[PDB]
Amino acid sequence: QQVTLCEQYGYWSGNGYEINNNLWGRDSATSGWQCSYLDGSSDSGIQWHTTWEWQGGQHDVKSYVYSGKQFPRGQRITSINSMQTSVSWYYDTTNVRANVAYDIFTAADPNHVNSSGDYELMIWLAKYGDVQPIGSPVGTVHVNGRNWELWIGMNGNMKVFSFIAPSPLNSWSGEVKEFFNYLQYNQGYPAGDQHLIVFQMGTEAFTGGPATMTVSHFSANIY
Ligand SMILES: OC[C@H]1O[C@@H](OC[C@H]2O[C@@H](O)[C@@H](O)[C@@H](O)[C@@H]2O)[C@@H](O)[C@@H](O)[C@@H]1O
Repeated sequence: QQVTLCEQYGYWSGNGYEINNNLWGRDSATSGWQCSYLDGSSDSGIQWHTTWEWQGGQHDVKSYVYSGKQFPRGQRITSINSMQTSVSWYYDTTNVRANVAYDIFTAADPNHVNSSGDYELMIWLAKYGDVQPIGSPVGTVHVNGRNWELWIGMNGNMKVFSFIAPSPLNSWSGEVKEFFNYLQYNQGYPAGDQHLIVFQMGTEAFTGGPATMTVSHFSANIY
């Protein structure tokens, strides 16, 4: 690929996008490895893939390698008109324990560290193996023209909302404001007090492989 990132927290930046070989939970594994590969980038989005094998620590995420959209700090969720995103992705195998998910952090502190937030909003486009979101399911919700199983729970002091697609969504053009709006008016999410911290798409890897997730296209448009 045009660039290869194998070390933990390996990093690429370009065209207002970034990729992080974010192997944050790798110490939970008895064995394994993972790289992220930039296939191409332009202002209109990027193309990348990641290959990994992880064994051991069955219930612990080893990594969340991601492509992130860059944006200025200090954007209040209620000031954002649109958080549109498009992604096309596919795994080269069914038999992994992993998901494919957008990860979004918000915090009242606009300078919050990018590794967490006051709140976390996940959109799980797919779920492989028996992997489960944070918390417990609260029912099926209609957001952005689709149905999702909404899970809610706490990761430490961070409240986590995970919207789970009922079947894998290998290609998706979404309006992430819809999910924030849903949460603001149905789950008491204080959107007017929160700032966008990160906006990422990637895969949480638990166990399995060697497996490859290919992102044919990833773009986001925040305005
Ligand atoms: O500081 C090293 C890198 O931190 C990374 O964030 C870590 C954070 O990742 C989330 O996905 C979540 O699963 C947390 O459990 C975990 O701590 C990363 O974003 C980079 O910005 C840093 O290079």
